[PDB]
Amino acid sequence: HYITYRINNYTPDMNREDVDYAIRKAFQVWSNVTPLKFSKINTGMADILVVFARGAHGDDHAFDGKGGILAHAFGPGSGIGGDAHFDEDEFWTTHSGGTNLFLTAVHEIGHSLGLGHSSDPKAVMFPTYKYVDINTFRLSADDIRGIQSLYG
Ligand SMILES: [Co+2]
Repeated sequence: HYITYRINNYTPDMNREDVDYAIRKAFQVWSNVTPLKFSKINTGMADILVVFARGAHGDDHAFDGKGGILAHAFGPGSGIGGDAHFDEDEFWTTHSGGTNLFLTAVHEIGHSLGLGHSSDPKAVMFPTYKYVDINTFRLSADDIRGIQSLYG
């Protein structure tokens, strides 16, 4: 099978350069341990979507503001399957600031691939908001094998 991604979201209080690499790296930190492939399409979204919205987007799944669900992407599949949801009213920040655009992008992208919602406590896959140094920003814990093997 073939895989494809497409990003198109830019929130305030954060340079477009941070978000660009934030998500762009999310595909690497994940693909680092996955049989999947790589296909950066310039035009033509695919099973994997990425868009930021504020609460109820007319016909979407509203979440909340700063504090609640900063971003939660449902499992993969058709259409919605593999869609990213980033709270607009939220407060995005660098790898140091609270809402880690990088780490978050990896957590949301994971749920829209084949991740549960916990795996391990130390792992960065846990359902929580934490900021880690981009220098060491990378997959860890046993989860690293739960993505490459994909069993349960
Ligand atoms: Co989550």
